[PDB]
Amino acid sequence: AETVSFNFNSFSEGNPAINFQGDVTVLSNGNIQLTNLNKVNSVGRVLYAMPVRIWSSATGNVASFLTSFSFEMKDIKDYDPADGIIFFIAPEDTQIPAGSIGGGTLGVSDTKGAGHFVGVEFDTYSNSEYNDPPTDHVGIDVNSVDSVKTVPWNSVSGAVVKVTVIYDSSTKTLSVAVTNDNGDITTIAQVVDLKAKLPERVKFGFSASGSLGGRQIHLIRSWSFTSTLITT
Amino acid sequence: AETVSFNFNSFSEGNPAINFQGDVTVLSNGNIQLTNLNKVNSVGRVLYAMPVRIWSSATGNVASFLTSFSFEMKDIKDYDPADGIIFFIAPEDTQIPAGSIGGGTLGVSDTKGAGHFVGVEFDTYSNSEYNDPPTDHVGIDVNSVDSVKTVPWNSVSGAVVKVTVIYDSSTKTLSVAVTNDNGDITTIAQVVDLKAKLPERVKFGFSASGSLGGRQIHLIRSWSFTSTLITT
Amino acid sequence: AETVSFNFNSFSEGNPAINFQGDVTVLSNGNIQLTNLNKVNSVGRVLYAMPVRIWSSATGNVASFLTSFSFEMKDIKDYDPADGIIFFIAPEDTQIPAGSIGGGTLGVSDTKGAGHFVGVEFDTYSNSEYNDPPTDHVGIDVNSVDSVKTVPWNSVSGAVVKVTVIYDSSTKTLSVAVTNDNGDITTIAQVVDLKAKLPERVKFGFSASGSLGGRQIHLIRSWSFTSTLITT
Amino acid sequence: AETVSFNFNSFSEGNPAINFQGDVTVLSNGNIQLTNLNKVNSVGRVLYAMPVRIWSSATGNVASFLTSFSFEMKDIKDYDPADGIIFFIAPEDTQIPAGSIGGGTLGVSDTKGAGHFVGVEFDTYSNSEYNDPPTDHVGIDVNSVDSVKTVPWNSVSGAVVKVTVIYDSSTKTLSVAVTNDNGDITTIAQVVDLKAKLPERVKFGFSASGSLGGRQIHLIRSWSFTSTLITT
Ligand SMILES: [O-]S(O)(O)c1ccc(-c2c3nc(c(-c4ccc(S([O-])(O)O)cc4)c4ccc([nH]4)c(-c4ccc(S([O-])(O)O)cc4)c4nc(c(-c5ccc(S([O-])(O)O)cc5)c5ccc2[nH]5)C=C4)C=C3)cc1
Ligand SMILES: [O-]S(O)(O)c1ccc(-c2c3nc(c(-c4ccc(S([O-])(O)O)cc4)c4ccc([nH]4)c(-c4ccc(S([O-])(O)O)cc4)c4nc(c(-c5ccc(S([O-])(O)O)cc5)c5ccc2[nH]5)C=C4)C=C3)cc1
Ligand SMILES: [O-]S(O)(O)c1ccc(-c2c3nc(c(-c4ccc(S([O-])(O)O)cc4)c4ccc([nH]4)c(-c4ccc(S([O-])(O)O)cc4)c4nc(c(-c5ccc(S([O-])(O)O)cc5)c5ccc2[nH]5)C=C4)C=C3)cc1
Ligand SMILES: [O-]S(O)(O)c1ccc(-c2c3nc(c(-c4ccc(S([O-])(O)O)cc4)c4ccc([nH]4)c(-c4ccc(S([O-])(O)O)cc4)c4nc(c(-c5ccc(S([O-])(O)O)cc5)c5ccc2[nH]5)C=C4)C=C3)cc1
Ligand SMILES: [O-]S(O)(O)c1ccc(-c2c3nc(c(-c4ccc(S([O-])(O)O)cc4)c4ccc([nH]4)c(-c4ccc(S([O-])(O)O)cc4)c4nc(c(-c5ccc(S([O-])(O)O)cc5)c5ccc2[nH]5)C=C4)C=C3)cc1
Ligand SMILES: [O-]S(O)(O)c1ccc(-c2c3nc(c(-c4ccc(S([O-])(O)O)cc4)c4ccc([nH]4)c(-c4ccc(S([O-])(O)O)cc4)c4nc(c(-c5ccc(S([O-])(O)O)cc5)c5ccc2[nH]5)C=C4)C=C3)cc1
Ligand SMILES: [O-]S(O)(O)c1ccc(-c2c3nc(c(-c4ccc(S([O-])(O)O)cc4)c4ccc([nH]4)c(-c4ccc(S([O-])(O)O)cc4)c4nc(c(-c5ccc(S([O-])(O)O)cc5)c5ccc2[nH]5)C=C4)C=C3)cc1
Ligand SMILES: [O-]S(O)(O)c1ccc(-c2c3nc(c(-c4ccc(S([O-])(O)O)cc4)c4ccc([nH]4)c(-c4ccc(S([O-])(O)O)cc4)c4nc(c(-c5ccc(S([O-])(O)O)cc5)c5ccc2[nH]5)C=C4)C=C3)cc1
Ligand SMILES: [O-]S(O)(O)c1ccc(-c2c3nc(c(-c4ccc(S([O-])(O)O)cc4)c4ccc([nH]4)c(-c4ccc(S([O-])(O)O)cc4)c4nc(c(-c5ccc(S([O-])(O)O)cc5)c5ccc2[nH]5)C=C4)C=C3)cc1
Ligand SMILES: [Ca+2]
Ligand SMILES: [Ca+2]
Ligand SMILES: [Ca+2]
Ligand SMILES: [Ca+2]
Ligand SMILES: [Mn+2]
Ligand SMILES: [Mn+2]
Ligand SMILES: [Mn+2]
Ligand SMILES: [Mn+2]
Repeated sequence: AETVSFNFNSFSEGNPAINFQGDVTVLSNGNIQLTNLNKVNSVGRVLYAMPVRIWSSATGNVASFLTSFSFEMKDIKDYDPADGIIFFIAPEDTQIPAGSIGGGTLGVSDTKGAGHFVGVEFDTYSNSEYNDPPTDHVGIDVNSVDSVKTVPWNSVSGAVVKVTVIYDSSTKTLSVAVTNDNGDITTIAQVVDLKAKLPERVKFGFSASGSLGGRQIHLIRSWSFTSTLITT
Repeated sequence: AETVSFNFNSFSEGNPAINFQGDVTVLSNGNIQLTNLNKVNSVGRVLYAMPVRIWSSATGNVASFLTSFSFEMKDIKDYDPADGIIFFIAPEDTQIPAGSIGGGTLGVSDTKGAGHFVGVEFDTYSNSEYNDPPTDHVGIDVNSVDSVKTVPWNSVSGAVVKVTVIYDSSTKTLSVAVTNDNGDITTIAQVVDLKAKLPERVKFGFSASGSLGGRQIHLIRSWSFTSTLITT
Repeated sequence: AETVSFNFNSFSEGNPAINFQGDVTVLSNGNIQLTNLNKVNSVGRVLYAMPVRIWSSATGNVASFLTSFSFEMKDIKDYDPADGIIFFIAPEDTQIPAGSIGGGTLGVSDTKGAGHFVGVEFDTYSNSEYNDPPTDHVGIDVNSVDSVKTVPWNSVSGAVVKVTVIYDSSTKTLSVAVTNDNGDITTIAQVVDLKAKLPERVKFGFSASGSLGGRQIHLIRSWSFTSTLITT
Repeated sequence: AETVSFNFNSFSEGNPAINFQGDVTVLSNGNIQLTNLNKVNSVGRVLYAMPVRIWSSATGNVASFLTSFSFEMKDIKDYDPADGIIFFIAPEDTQIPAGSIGGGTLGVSDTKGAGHFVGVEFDTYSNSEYNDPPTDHVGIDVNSVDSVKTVPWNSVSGAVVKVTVIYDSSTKTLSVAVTNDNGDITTIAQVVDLKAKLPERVKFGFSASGSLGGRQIHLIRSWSFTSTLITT
């Protein structure tokens, strides 16, 4: 079968395996910082350089993937914790959205909240403008920052989070599982025909954003991904 | 929230956290061997000692869980590789099924293939008697060794397999992801109202079985489980 | 550490992980055929799409890699068996050399035999023009098809060959091991400062070529590569 | 040519192809356990029964060999992980060294650390007594447990390791490549005139050792070897 599999326990600029779009800054400790704290409307994304072919117009098949990653969002004195991180899939040609300001497009949509991508969001700030549930949540976005489905979650400053994602090729089920510091697990799941929303070749990555009054650190500590596309 | 979480990177008899039913033998290397190679109809199960309350007749809620484990099945000269391992959930009072012989009840059902449990099987031998697909497969059993759903898989002797399982409380979606030695991933998913098939208190574990002509080693190398039941 | 690792047990056009330059044709059986039999001066290469950073101008370090692959070269009635296959490393910008004719540039050099690359060759036809030893050989090329070192080898039509390559980061030692059909092993080794001949970002692949009178099938059946670059 | 080639994916006592010296115990799962956990100064070796003639006093030639193997070292509650495994070559008459105690002779040398053999070690415990680098390492021993060369490595409990070794007949270059669980590869290489340190007929095998305070399980899961001696 056709399989893609990489693994990052640390990061460093110059690695041809990763493309940095935006205010992404790599720390001297192999950690990725997605947003710039001294900017209004900061926006940053990190992408796996090579396009992965998720489905075949020939086979009709759609790949399954098992990806897990860890992150951390520490608060900063006199600032609203926002906007949150986001793990997403987009067309190989994906450009980084327009930086916006009070806004919270998580770096994947326009001022309105539209965009061509599919992703899991770890949102920590409500925006009446995009239907943001009253509090912190994990969502499943499909071409819109107005999550298709959402589940109550709670973000804890300085806490390392572990996230395991599974996608079933057949059942077209995207299933997330958020492991918190204390132990408790948060989970959400949703059907998303990857073959219906995304072109054959897409790209995987993490994106973030901030506002004029909303800022915080967004750290991607590690990432491991594996996808297999049956073809025969 | 109410959360259960344990982790085994090795095993050893005498640990009050685990109950051994059957031909289960713990190796001098912290590995669990489920079946006896010198017996006809061997049968062995390993269970997590404490019952876990998966759902509340009060809350109406159902717990989500994230469990991952690793195993190995090595062949033995002049023998049919069978019957395979099985990760399952049963009523807290679960007794070990009647050993059977040519059979392949995987240690959780009667000669007919019936039984009260829900599990994911890693079957390596077809039995016209239970609708076993032509070849090796991973299935989703619900009170029957005649899998509700199955997906083509391939068992490799002496290979360590990693398995990550996720259950969503709401969507009632059981999602498995099998990682093979070469890298490729196999995934299957199914809806199973845990609150519909199982009593409030159940038990988690791994079971196995062998036949007169079918035998092999069944090793459970490691296991980590975590469930969280929202109650409020 | 920074590690790259992929694995191909079969191939298929359209996979974004591989670039096809030349007369490369993918068979309906997941096998790569490097040259066109009905052409004079056929030339074909297959490359791993992403550039791998072999050394760091910052760390001063150079990655080690373990790559193994298998191939087959079947003869064709009324034709001289040539030119042979070649596993090579080149600057990320590598274009496919000019097709040549009686020649045997193995698809990586000019008419003269010069070129910017480093590779292991599995040559099956002698050319007084490039110092080709009297018979079939395995060589170690460094910017020239006139091998730096060579060892007697014997190519057998329709035989599948297994090749394991190891490169030591420190000792700068490139070590090959050719396993033939009958069992016997052929081995060659050579020091090559990868950091001295190649730019930071290079590409890995297999190349081939044919002549007016020299032609044969060149099949790359499988390929597995892994490189690790220590950085800290 | 003169070629030796065997392959073990499992083991079992009684096989005339293998000699067991020491506390070697074969598990009911085709796995070899090198040391006894309940002994002070345990020592165990496993050898390929037949002597292999590495070089000819006639030809002047030296054989090349390609051997790869896999092992596992799991820790045990309240014990220092030691001493490690070792793949070695010795004179056909090789007796198993004197068991020692606090010591870490890896079962191939005297209390002083001397001995007649050549091997690659996978050491997991430092001994000021033999120049052991601060931490876990892979070394190249030549008649002394005080490695000629060493490279930083990291041993992970319960992890299966794959090791590919290549020896070039001419360049007299012994090249190792350690593949860890996460993917990363560790490599080391050294020149060792086999014809200079060893007699014509030698034996290949794996050895281990433990101490009063240092103990752990040492498992040899598989082994495949092939050597070819050119003679003409
Ligand atoms: O514009 S301003 O003037 O306003 C201005 C704005 C911001 C900054 C800060 C800053 N760090 C702070 C804390 C902090 C402060 C106060 C409290 S408080 O007391 O509670 O208030 C709490 C926490 C803080 C805590 C821990 C760290 N910073 C660690 C760190 C963590 C973990 C490890 S580890 O590995 O050991 O785990 C190692 C290191 C690092 N910090 C850097 C780093 C850097 C250097 C070079 C390079 S580069 O050149 O690129 O290589 C890249 C990155 C910078 C550059 C600027 C900078 N840090 C690298 C590691 C607070 C402010 C300075 C001035
Ligand atoms: O404009 S203003 O004047 O308003 C203004 C706005 C923002 C800032 C701050 C700031 N950090 C703070 C904390 C903080 C302090 C006290 C508490 S409190 O005690 O709770 O109150 C809570 C939080 C804080 C805590 C931890 C960190 N900061 C860490 C850090 C990361 C990762 C790790 S670790 O261990 O995970 O690796 C460890 C530590 C980093 N911070 C940077 C960094 C940076 C430097 C250079 C570059 S570059 O361009 O690349 O050179 C890019 C990025 C900046 C730039 C500005 C900045 N940090 C890099 C790492 C508080 C304020 C200062 C002034
Ligand atoms: O499109 S978006 O919607 O995304 C969007 C994008 C960008 C912006 C902002 C912005 N500034 C903000 C503050 C701000 C306000 C309130 C708070 S808060 O209230 O605390 O929250 C915090 C921060 C803010 C505070 C101070 C300044 N801005 C100062 C400044 C600094 C120093 C001095 S000085 O001299 O006194 O030192 C004087 C003035 C300047 N700002 C510019 C400037 C500019 C002008 C002309 C030209 S040009 O045409 O080239 O000439 C080039 C550049 C722009 C252009 C855009 C822009 N500033 C020039 C000086 C907040 C947002 C808004 C929306
Ligand atoms: O309006 S008022 O304000 O007056 C008002 C009065 C009462 C309530 C409470 C309440 N339960 C409390 C405890 C409690 C918590 C902490 C302490 S503490 O010790 O002080 O801290 C002490 C006591 C508490 C503890 C255990 C239970 N409740 C269990 C239970 C028993 C057994 C098991 S098990 O697993 O063992 O079998 C599992 C769960 C149940 N509770 C219900 C239940 C119910 C739901 C739906 C249906 S139906 O519609 O039919 O579906 C039928 C019944 C209700 C409905 C209302 C209600 N419980 C069903 C099971 C405390 C308050 C709220 C508001
Ligand atoms: O009139 S007002 O508007 O003012 C008003 C009056 C009453 C209420 C409360 C209330 N519960 C409280 C506690 C509480 C919290 C902290 C402490 S403290 O720690 O002491 O502070 C003490 C007590 C509390 C603790 C535990 C429970 N409640 C549990 C419960 C039991 C068992 C389990 S489990 O899982 O363990 O089995 C899990 C959960 C349940 N509670 C319900 C339940 C219910 C839901 C649906 C249906 S229906 O759909 O109709 O069937 C029927 C019944 C209601 C409905 C109203 C209501 N509970 C069902 C289960 C405190 C207030 C709110 C507003
Ligand atoms: O100009 S002339 O008239 O002179 C002239 C010159 C050359 C040819 C031959 C030829 N093949 C021969 C053997 C052969 C015969 C007898 C013996 S004998 O026994 O020694 O006698 C030995 C060898 C031979 C053996 C095996 C193959 N050919 C295999 C093949 C490879 C690998 C596998 S497998 O399974 O291992 O992968 C399976 C099959 C293939 N051959 C093609 C192929 C092709 C087609 C379309 C496209 S495209 O257009 O791109 O679609 C691309 C490529 C062509 C095109 C021309 C051509 N093959 C594709 C696969 C002998 C002659 C004919 C006439
Ligand atoms: O009508 S019929 O059906 O009867 C019929 C009549 C003639 C032909 C042939 C033909 N070439 C042959 C060999 C050949 C094969 C085997 C042997 S054998 O050894 O004897 O067996 C001997 C010879 C042969 C060998 C090498 C070449 N041909 C090379 C060549 C050399 C070197 C290089 S290089 O650069 O790589 O060095 C690259 C390419 C070229 N051939 C042309 C070319 C051409 C293209 C465009 C234009 S134009 O219109 O002006 O644009 C003008 C000319 C034509 C046009 C027709 C034609 N070639 C251009 C380059 C054998 C027959 C086919 C059918
Ligand atoms: O199966 S068959 O029946 O077919 C059959 C097959 C092969 C043989 C031969 C053979 N040697 C020949 C010449 C030869 C003869 C005549 C002329 S002519 O007159 O010129 O024509 C030319 C050449 C020949 C010349 C020189 C040597 N042989 C030298 C030698 C080289 C270099 C030096 S030195 O000092 O210079 O280094 C010293 C000695 C040696 N030969 C051996 C040796 C051996 C012994 C023990 C062990 S072991 O068991 O491992 O201990 C391993 C190997 C064997 C084993 C078989 C064998 N030699 C060891 C050294 C001709 C045939 C006989 C029968
Ligand atoms: O059965 S068959 O009939 O088929 C048959 C086939 C082949 C043979 C021959 C043979 N050697 C010949 C000459 C020769 C003689 C005269 C002229 S002429 O007079 O010019 O015509 C031309 C050529 C010849 C000349 C020199 C040598 N042989 C030298 C040699 C090289 C270098 C030096 S040195 O030290 O000086 O450098 C010293 C000696 C050696 N030969 C061996 C050797 C061997 C031994 C053990 C081992 S092993 O198993 O590994 O131990 C491996 C190899 C064998 C085994 C068979 C064999 N040699 C080792 C060294 C002619 C025939 C006999 C029968
Ligand atoms: Ca938001
Ligand atoms: Ca079965
Ligand atoms: Ca040539
Ligand atoms: Ca030691
Ligand atoms: Mn949202
Ligand atoms: Mn079945
Ligand atoms: Mn050559
Ligand atoms: Mn040592």
